Amino acid sequence: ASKKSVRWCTTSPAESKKCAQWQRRMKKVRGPSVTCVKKTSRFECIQAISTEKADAVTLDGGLVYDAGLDPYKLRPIAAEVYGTENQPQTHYYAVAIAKKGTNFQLNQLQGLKSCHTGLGRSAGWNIPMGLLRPFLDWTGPPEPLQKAVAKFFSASCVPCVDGKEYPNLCQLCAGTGENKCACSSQEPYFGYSGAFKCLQDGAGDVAFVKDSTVFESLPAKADRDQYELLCPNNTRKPVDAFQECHLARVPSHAVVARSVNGKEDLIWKLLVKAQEKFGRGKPSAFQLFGSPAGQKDLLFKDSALGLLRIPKKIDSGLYLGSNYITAIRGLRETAAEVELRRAQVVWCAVGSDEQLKCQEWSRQSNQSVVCATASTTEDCIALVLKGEADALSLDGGYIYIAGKCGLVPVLAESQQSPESSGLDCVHRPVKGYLAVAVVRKANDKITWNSLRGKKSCHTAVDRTAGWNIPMGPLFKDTDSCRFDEFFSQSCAPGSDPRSKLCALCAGNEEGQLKCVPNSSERLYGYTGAFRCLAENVGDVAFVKDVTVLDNTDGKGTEQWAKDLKLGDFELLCLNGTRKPVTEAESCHLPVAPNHAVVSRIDKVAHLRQVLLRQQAHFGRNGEDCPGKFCLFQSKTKNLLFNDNTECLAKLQGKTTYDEYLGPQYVTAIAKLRRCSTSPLLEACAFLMR
Ligand SMILES: [Fe+3]
Ligand SMILES: [Fe+3]
Repeated sequence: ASKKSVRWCTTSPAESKKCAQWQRRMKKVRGPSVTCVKKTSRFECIQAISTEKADAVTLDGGLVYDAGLDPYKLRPIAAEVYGTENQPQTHYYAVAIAKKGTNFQLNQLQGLKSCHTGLGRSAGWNIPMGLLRPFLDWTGPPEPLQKAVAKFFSASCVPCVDGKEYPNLCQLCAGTGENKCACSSQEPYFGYSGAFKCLQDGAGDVAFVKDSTVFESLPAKADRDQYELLCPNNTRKPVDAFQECHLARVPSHAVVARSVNGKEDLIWKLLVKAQEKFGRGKPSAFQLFGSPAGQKDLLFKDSALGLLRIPKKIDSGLYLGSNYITAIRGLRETAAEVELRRAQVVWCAVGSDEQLKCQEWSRQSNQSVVCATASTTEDCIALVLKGEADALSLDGGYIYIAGKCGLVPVLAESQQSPESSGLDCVHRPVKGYLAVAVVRKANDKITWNSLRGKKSCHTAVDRTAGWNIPMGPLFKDTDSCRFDEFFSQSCAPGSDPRSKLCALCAGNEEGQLKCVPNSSERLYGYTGAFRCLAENVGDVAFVKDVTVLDNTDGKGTEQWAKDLKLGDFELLCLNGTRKPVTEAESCHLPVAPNHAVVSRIDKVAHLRQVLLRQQAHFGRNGEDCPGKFCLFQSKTKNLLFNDNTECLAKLQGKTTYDEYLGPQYVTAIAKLRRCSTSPLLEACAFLMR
C-alpha cells in the first residue's frame, strides 16, 4: 500500500511509462523513493491527491485554480522554469497591442477587427475574451462562447475556430486553399507571431499576443514605436510598459500537493535529486524533462529547465493572481453572477468590530458594500490581491506593501484636523504632514550629515516622522540595520530600557515607567520630540513641523515650553543647509502620507463612485449620518476608517503608490523594510522572476 516515498500521479500509460522508470533509476542513484499512481485525467489526479490516494502532480493554471478550490484545496509547491540559462522566466503578461494612432481603448473594442493566436488558447482567446465578459452580451455557458465573439468584433482571424458556423471569425486569416484559418502554422496568421502579422499587415485593429511578441517581431526600436498597448485603465502604453500595462499574468505550470499533510518537503527533496541527477543538461537518457516520439510533455514539460519551491505563503489564487482568476470566472459564470460582482464592493475588514461595523454598513447600505474578513492586515491585502475582496483603508507603510503587490491609491483619508474645518473637502488637496528634523541654534556642530555621535529625540519607536523616516534616509546609503549604532544616546520610546536608545528617556516624573511608549515617559510623542530638544538633552528631535509652532511662542505645559520663542529653533535640513520652522515648506523630510483606500486598478473607478456616494449619506455631512449609520465614527478604535477624517478625497495626479507616498518616503520605507521583512512582500517579489 503506502511507504516512505512520494506517490506521483501519472494520467497516461506513457506518463506512467516515464514514471515506471523514474522510480527505478531513483532507487539506483539513491535519491527519494518515488512510485506511480496512474489515473486517467489530471482531474482524476486532483481527487486522488486530495484524499490521500496520491501525493503530487503538475498542473496548468486553469487546473491550479480548480485544485485549490473548495472541495480539494491543494497548493502550488513548485513552479516550472522556461527560457535559456541567461534568461529563465517563470511566467508572462497576456497583452493587447494596436497601431499607434487608433485611439480605441479596451472599452471601445466593440466592432473592430481582431487577430487572435488560436481559439481556446490562453493569451489569444481565454484571457482577453473572459476579461471583456461585460461588454460581450453573453448569457453564459451552453451558449457557444463563440457567437457572442462572432457578434462583438466585425471581422477577425481566430485560428482553430470553425469558419463554418461562424465565418468572420475566420474572415481575416491568410491561408489559401484548405489551410485558411487552419489550426497550425499553415495558417500564416496562426500563433503569437501570426496574431502580430495579422495586425502589422492591416487585417485587424488589435492583436492579442504577449509581452514579448513585438520585441521578437520588430527588433529595431524605431518600428516598435508605431505601436501602443491598451491598459486595463483604458489608456495606451508603449510596448515595454507591459509590466504596468497588461491584461493578465500567466503563471508557469505548477506541481500541487495537499495543504494539510501535504508531504511538501519530501516531494521537494525528491525533485532536487532528480533535477540534480537527471535534469536538463545532464549526462543521461532518462531525462526528467524530455519525452519520447509520438509522447508529449509526459509528467513535466519537455520545454522546461528546472523547478522552483514556491513560498509557503502562496496559495491557489496568489499564485494565479486576480486578473487570471477573473478571466476564468467570467468564462464560466452567468451574466447574472457576473454583473453582481462587477457592481458591488467587498470590504476586507480586520478583526471582529471592524467586522461588525462593515456588516453594519452593509445592511445600512442596503448591500452595495459587502464583507470579507482576514485575521490580519496582510491576509486582507492578499485577499484583495486574489479577487476575494476589493477594498481596505490602509496606512502609508502598508500602502507600499500594497503598491509593491500591484495595487493602488483610490481615495485618501483627508484629515479634518481633530476640531473644526468649515465645509467641503472632496476636491480640497491633501496635504500631509511635513516630517522635519529640528535643532537648537545654540548648537552649530550639527547639520543633517554631521550626526553620528549626537543625541536624538524621537517621538516614539516605529512612528512615521519620529522614527521610520529619520531612520530611513539616515540609514539608506549603508545596508547595515543596527539603528542604535549611529546616535550616542537617543530617547526613542519603545526601545530597550538599558540600551543607547532609552538612556535620555524621561520616565514618570523621574520615578516610574522609564522609556515606555506613553505620556508617563515624559520625553515621548511630538510632544517630547520637542521637549528633549527644547531642554538641552537632545541635540535633534524628529517631529512634524507643527510640534514647534504649536508649542513655542509661549505655549506648552507649565515650565519648559513656556517663555520659548520659535525663532530660537532653526529647522534642519536634508539639503545640508538649515532654516527656521516657518518655511518647513522647503526644509523638510517627506510628507508622511494620508491613510488611503487601496484597490486593484480595475475596481478603481466603480469603487471611487460608490464611496463618494457612501460618504454622501453617512459621511461627516451625511444626509443620514446622525440619522442612520456614521461613516467616520468607529466603536472607539479607528475602525474601518480613522476617527478624525473629514472625508475621502480623490488623489489628484497622485495616482501611483510612489507618486502618492513621496520618493523620500519610499526610500525611508524601503531601507527599513529590508531591515524588517514582510512575507506578503517576499511572496510578492517572487511572483516577478
Ligand atoms: Fe499561451
Ligand atoms: Fe506618528
